[PDB]
Amino acid sequence: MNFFTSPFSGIPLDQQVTNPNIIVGKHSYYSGYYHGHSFDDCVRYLHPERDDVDKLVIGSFCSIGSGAVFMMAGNQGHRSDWISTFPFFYQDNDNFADARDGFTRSGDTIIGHDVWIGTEAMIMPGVKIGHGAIIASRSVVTKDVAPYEVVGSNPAKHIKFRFSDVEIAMLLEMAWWNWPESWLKESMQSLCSSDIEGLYLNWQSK
Amino acid sequence: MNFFTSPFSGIPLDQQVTNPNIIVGKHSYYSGYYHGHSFDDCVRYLHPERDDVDKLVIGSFCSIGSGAVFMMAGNQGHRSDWISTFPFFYQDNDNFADARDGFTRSGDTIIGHDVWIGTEAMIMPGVKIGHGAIIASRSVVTKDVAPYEVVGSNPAKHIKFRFSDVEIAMLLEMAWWNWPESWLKESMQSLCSSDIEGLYLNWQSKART
Amino acid sequence: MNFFTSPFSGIPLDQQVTNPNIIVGKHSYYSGYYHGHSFDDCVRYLHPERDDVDKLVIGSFCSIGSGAVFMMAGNQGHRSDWISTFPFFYQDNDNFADARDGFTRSGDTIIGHDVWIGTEAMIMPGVKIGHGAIIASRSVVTKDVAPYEVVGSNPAKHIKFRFSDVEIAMLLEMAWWNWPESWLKESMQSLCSSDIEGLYLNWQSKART
Ligand SMILES: [Cl-]
Ligand SMILES: [Cl-]
Repeated sequence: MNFFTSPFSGIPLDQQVTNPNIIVGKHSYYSGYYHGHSFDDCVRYLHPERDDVDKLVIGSFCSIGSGAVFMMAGNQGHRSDWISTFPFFYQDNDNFADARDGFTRSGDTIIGHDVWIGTEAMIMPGVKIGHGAIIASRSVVTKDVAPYEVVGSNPAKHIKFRFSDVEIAMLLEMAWWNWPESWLKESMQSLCSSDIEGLYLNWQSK
Repeated sequence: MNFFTSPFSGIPLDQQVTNPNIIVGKHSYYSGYYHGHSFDDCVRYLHPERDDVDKLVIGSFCSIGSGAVFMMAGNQGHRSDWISTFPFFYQDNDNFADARDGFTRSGDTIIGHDVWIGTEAMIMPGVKIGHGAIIASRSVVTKDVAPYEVVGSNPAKHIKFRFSDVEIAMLLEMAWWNWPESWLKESMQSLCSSDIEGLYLNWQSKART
Repeated sequence: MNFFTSPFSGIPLDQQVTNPNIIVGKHSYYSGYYHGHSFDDCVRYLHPERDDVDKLVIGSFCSIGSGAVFMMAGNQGHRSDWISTFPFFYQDNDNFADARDGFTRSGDTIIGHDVWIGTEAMIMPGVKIGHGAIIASRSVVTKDVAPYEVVGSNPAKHIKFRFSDVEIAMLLEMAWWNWPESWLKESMQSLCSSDIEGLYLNWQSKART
């Protein structure tokens, strides 16, 4: 009936991602009890058979909320710049035999490290989301998001940056997500804190 | 249960619609794999047997994405201009005996030809969407949309027009969705192009004589 | 296995809430045929066993549309002011021992009386909504809403006040939702009307000193 056993269940991406065209880092998870399905069906219209289509890549340590949507397959065959958006080429009717293929790639959808995707946000094809970003709930993300940026609304718009500029530089330098597991245990208390200038030296001195 | 067998499955509306108050043109289709239900349950609160309610009318060659919503039954009995929006008339309670019917109709929801309605868009009661319009995904459409206009956001607002004013007028005179099917089969390459000028000249030489 | 019988079936909240941390007033009803589930699953991430968590309080005579969402559990353990939004504390992996709890409560979500919550609206944690308010369909409510204020969009913003300042203060003072049943029953016509001042003057004469 329901993939998730409880509303607070958070199952890792790699544990449930079966689509070969979906690339997830470890520890990233999706908690979708309230929509009933595994992460595969958050990723819409991604052919598992082909290697010419746009791919979805998600980094490590991401948190994805229930009913988030990753729209793939570009324009789905609709060319708004042609006379008609109706996709003749893909409809079965002999009257449509001379139709042209309106499908166009958008590029891959790139989801960086440590990014928080709010429940029921929708990510449009070919969006790039930088490290440490926050997509508010119900956002409709139509443009790239810069690292540690917070966006929300429909369409998604700049709300704020999580940290100061020199602080974002510091975090993208050490890139804590790339560290070995034995190392993470030790800086955990600094990670669960605001002391950005602080942890910048424990990585630097070592 | 999923009505559709694959995400790319798109069934013509006239194959799945059962509600006598839903009127759909040829070739229009709904691809609702990701919301499970067939197109009927896209049309919310439409009494299927009464003949005195707002109807949903959809033209031909329309593309409707998954979980699109068409809100019917007007204000559903809720009067914001009355002291309370609670619909006393429609709740079973002997103390609500002298309530008044707050139900108000909005008029038909009319979607024209060659309209693209994005996934999970919500159309409010009484909205008219003209030919060739595009409703971005997740739009909440609260007022009418002109021909060949693109709108999005919540509430939906103008994004752009697909073509120049002259070209829009040209397309509406041609009304290719109404052409004989032989003309449509012959024009299929032009229709999958931006060449309005050429196709309009080709139509005139066929239809002006 | 839908919980509601027809699209028009609105079931009183007090007849379908099991979470001890959801408290509902009389006559308030949820109308959720098009999302299938009972009202409990509208209220998300609300621990039902604990009493140190944010609670949901809903006045009487509220109308709640299908698939409305009430976000509880505050920030869910994600602290945007910490270096990482990833909730180490709640991740069960062995590496994450010296993790710290990032959960922060938002305070109770409070819905006054006579509130109309449009379908598929989402109320954020800790939000208070005053009596007589209207939340438009698909609203994302991030801020408090005043009595008899109409809001909508994502995030929700002021649209209008339903009535004048005088009329609103009259309504908050007379508090018709708290009236004995017999007063409610005999005022049913006035309530299905816009004559606040007239009702106010009657309420004064029946209730003063
Ligand atoms: Cl929205
Ligand atoms: Cl939605």
